[PDB]
Amino acid sequence: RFYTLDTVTWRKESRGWWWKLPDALKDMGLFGQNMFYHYLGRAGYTVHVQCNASKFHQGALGVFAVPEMCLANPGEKGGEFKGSCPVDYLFGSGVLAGNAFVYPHQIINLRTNNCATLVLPYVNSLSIDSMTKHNNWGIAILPLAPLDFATESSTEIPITLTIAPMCCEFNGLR
Amino acid sequence: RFYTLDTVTWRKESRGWWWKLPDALKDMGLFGQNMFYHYLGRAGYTVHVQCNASKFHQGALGVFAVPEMCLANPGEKGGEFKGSCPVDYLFGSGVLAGNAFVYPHQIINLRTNNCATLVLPYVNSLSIDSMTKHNNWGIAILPLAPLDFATESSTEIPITLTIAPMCCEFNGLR
Amino acid sequence: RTRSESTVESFFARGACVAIIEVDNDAPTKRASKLFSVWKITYKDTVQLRRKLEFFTYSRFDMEFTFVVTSNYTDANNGHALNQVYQIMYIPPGAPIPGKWNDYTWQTSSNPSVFYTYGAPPARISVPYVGIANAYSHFYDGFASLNDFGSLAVRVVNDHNPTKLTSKIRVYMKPKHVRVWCPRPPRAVPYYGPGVDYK
Amino acid sequence: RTRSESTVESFFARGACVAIIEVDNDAPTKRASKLFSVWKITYKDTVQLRRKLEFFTYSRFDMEFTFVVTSNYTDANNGHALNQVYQIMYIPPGAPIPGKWNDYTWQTSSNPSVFYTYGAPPARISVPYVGIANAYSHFYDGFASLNDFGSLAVRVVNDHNPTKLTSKIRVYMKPKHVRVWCPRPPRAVPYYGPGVDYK
Amino acid sequence: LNTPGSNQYLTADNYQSPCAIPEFDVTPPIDIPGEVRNMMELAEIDTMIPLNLTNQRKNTMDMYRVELNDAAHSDTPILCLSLSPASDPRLAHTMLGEILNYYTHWAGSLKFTFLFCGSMMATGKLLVSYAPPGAEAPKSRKEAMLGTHVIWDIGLQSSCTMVVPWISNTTYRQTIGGYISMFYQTRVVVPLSTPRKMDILGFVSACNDFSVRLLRDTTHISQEA
Repeated sequence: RFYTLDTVTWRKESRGWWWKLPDALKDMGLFGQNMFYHYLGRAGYTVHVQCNASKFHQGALGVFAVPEMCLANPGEKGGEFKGSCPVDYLFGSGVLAGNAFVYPHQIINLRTNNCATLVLPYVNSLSIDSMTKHNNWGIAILPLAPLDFATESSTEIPITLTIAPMCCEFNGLR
Repeated sequence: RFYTLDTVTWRKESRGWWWKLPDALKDMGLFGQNMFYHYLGRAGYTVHVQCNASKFHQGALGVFAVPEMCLANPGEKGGEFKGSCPVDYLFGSGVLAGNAFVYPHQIINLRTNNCATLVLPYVNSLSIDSMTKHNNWGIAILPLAPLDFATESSTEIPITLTIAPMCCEFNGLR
Repeated sequence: RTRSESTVESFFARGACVAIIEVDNDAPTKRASKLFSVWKITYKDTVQLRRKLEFFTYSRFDMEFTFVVTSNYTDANNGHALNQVYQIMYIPPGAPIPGKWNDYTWQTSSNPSVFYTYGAPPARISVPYVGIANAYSHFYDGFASLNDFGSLAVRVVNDHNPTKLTSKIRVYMKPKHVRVWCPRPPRAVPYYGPGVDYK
Repeated sequence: RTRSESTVESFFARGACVAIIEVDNDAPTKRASKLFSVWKITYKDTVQLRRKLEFFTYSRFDMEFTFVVTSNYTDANNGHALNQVYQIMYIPPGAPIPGKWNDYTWQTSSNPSVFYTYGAPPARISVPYVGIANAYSHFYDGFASLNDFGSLAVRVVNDHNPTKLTSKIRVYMKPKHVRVWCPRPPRAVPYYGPGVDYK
Repeated sequence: LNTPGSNQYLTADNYQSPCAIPEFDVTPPIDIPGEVRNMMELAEIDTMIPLNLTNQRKNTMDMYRVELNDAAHSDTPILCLSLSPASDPRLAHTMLGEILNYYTHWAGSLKFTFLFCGSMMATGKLLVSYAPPGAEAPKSRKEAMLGTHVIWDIGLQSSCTMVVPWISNTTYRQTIGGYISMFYQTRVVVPLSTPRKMDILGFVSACNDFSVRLLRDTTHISQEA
C-alpha cells in the first residue's frame, strides 16, 4: 500500500527538507509494525512527491535520493536545512549543492510538472540487515528556485510525500 | 538560414511599422555580403511574425506583403506610420486601409494565434535585377485592433520579425 | 566514456605512502627507545586516497603493502654494527594488539609475519578482502567507517647491541581489484577529524 | 642503401650520459647541503645526441633511463654509515616541480618513483611517448623545442645521520623505437644557447 | 651489476605478491546497485553550474541562478561562460571540473543544458550564442547574431540543450576553447501581477566521446608535505 507522510508547506524562506528511510515509516501502521517485530529485513521504496501549486506560482524543487545520507531521527516530520540543522548548500556533508545531482534525482519545475516519482532499490553492504538502527535511504527536497507567486492569494504551497515499500522481506521474528 | 531583425514593441498608441526588402537584409551577414558583392540577384523571401503576447492581452495585427511598396531606406529598423512617416489608414499611397487586404496577408488575432507565416515569391518586371537599388518587397504590420491588457502587468508587447531568403541566385561578381 | 587510464582500476591502483613507523634497537640513554609503534591500517591518513575513496559509498579492493626500511646511526663514531633484521607482522582484524616487545602476540601463532634483512629488496605482502560485510562501507547512517583492515606492527629482533640505531619504515599501500558502487559527490571542504563534520 | 648498423634505430638507440645529479644526506656544516637538484629531461645538454636529433624535424621514440649512483665519504674518519637508500621520481609533464625535500610532491600520489639501494644493480625505468602532439617537434616556426619529456628528481630518504655523505647519480638515456621524418641538413656552426642562433 | 629498476620498489610496478592470509574465505560479492567501471560515468552526469559568482552570491544557494527579468534590462551579456572546465571557476567546482582536475589532458565534446524556472504564462525570447575558439565573446546582441547562435523561446519550451564540439589542433589539450553567452531577444512579457523575477539554472556535462589521460593529483584539500 501507499503511506503518506505529513504535508510540509513551501515558503519563500524555506531552505529545504530532508527525511530518512525507513526511519520515516517506523510508525506507519503495518509496515512499521513489521519492521519493529523483525530483527532483520529488506525492502525497496517508491517515492512520490506532489506539489499542489497553481499555474501562477514560480519556483523549482529538487528531490534527491541519497544512499547512506550521513549528516554532520525525527521520524515522520523529518527536518529542515539551515541557511547559514544541516546546511542546504553544503548538503549536510560539506559538499556543494551543485554536485548533489550525482545521486538519482528528479526536478519539479512548476512550469512543466507538479509531481515526480522515484524508484529506490535496496542499497546496503549486506544482503539483509536490521530495519531499525540502520537508515538505508534518505530523501532530500531542496528549493532550487525561490518560491514566488502573484500578489493575488496564497502564501504557502503544500507538499505531499508518499512512500510505498516494495520487495518486502522479513526474518528473525521477535 | 533565418535572419532575425530587431524586435519592435507594440504599444497602445502604435500606428504600425513597415519594412522594405531586401533593404532590411542589406547588413544581415552573409546574405547582405552576397547582395552587396553582386550586381544582379534574385531570391525569394519567407516572412515569420511572432507576437509574444499572453492570454490576457487584446488586439490584432495585420501583416501585409506589398510588392513595390512605393511611399509618398532606414534598413533593419524600418519605420513607423503616422496617425495624421506614412499615414496608416492611407497605407502610404492614399488608399484606404480596408482595401489593403488585396495583397497577400495574414491576420494575427491574439485570441486565436500568436504567430503567422508568409511566402513571398520573386516579383519584378525582369528575370534578374540588382539587389541594392531596387526594393522587391515590402512588409507592413498594422494594428487592426488597439492593444489592450489587464491592469495587472506589462505595457509593451515585443514583436519579432524573421525573414529567410530562398531560391537565391547571384550574378555579376564585383 | 570509453578509453583507458580513466577506469576505476587505473584511478585507484596507484602506490602512495600511507604510514611511517619509527623503531629503535637498544641503549635508550635518554629516549623512550620505542621498539614498536603499531599502525592501524586506514585510508584517513592520506588526503588523496581518502578523497578518491569518498567518491563512492561501497568499495571492494585488495591491499598490497610495500615496506622500505632506512637505518641511521645516531652517533657517527659508535662503531660498525651487525646487519639489522626487522620483523613486520600483519595483525588480522579482531586479533590482540601487541603491547610489549616480548609478549605473546609476537610469536606469530596465527598472525602473518615477514622478516626483512637490511640491504635486501623492500618487503612486499598482499592482504586480500578481510571485511566482514560484502563490501567496505565509507558511509554509515545509524548505530562502519572503521572497516577493519587489520593493523601492522614492526619491531627489531636483533640482540642487545651497545650501539644506537634508528630506523624508519615507509609503508606503501597499492589497492588492487578495485570495484566501486553508489557514486557520491566530491568533498568541498577541508577535513576535520575522521567523520564528516564541517566548519 | 640496405645493410644493417645504418638504420635509424641503430643510429639513435645508443646509451650515453645526459645528466649528473648531486645529492647530500645531512650535516650541512658549511655547505648548502643540497638534498635534490631536479633535472629537466632534454637532449640539448649533449652535443652528440642533439646533433643526431637535429638531422630531422619530427621524431618519435621511447626513453630508457639508467641511473648509476656512487657515494663518497667526505671525511675518511667519520665512521661506518648505514647503507644508503635513494628515491628517484619521474615527474610527468604538467606536474608540479618539487621545491622542498619534505613537500607534497614526494608523496608519489601520481608521480612514478623508484627506490634504489646502494650496492644493487643500477636502477632502470622506461618512459613511453609522453608528447602532446603526434610527434616531437625539433623546429617550430611560429608562436615547440620544449617537447615536454617531464623531469627527474633524486633525493635521499635516509634518517638524520651525523656522518656526511655525497652521492653522484649518472643518468643514461637510450632512445627506443626511434622514427624520424623530414630530414634536415647537419649543423655547421657551434651551438650558442638552446635556439638556432649563430655567430 | 646494480642498475635502476632491479631490487628497487617502483610506484608503477606490477608483479605478483605473496599472500599474507592464504586460503582465506573471502566474502562473495553481491549485486549492489550503482556499479561503475570507469570514472567517465561521473563526468556525463548533469551538474548545476555555480554561474553567478558574486561577493554576496558566493558559497551559497543564490549563486546557482541568475535573475532573468530586470526593469529595463540591457543589451549586454547577462551571463558568460568560458570553455575551460578545469580553469573557469564557474566550471571548476562542477563534477566535470573535479574529474578533470585529476587529469592533465582532456578531449571530447561538452554538453550545456539551460532551464529557466518561472510561470507558464511568461512569454519571451532569448538568444544563446557560441563563440568559436580564439574569438572574443560578443558584447552585444548583433555580435552574437553574427556567429553561431540559437533562438530560445520562453513558453511551452522550458529547457535548451547545446553541444560544444571538440575543436582542437592536438588530440588532447592541457587542463590548465570558446565562450557561451546569452542575450535578450525582444523582452519578457508577463500577465497581471505575474512575478517578474523568475530565475534560470545552468547544467554542464560531458559527452560520450570524452576521454582523459595522464592522471595527476588534485588541488583541493592538500596539507601533506
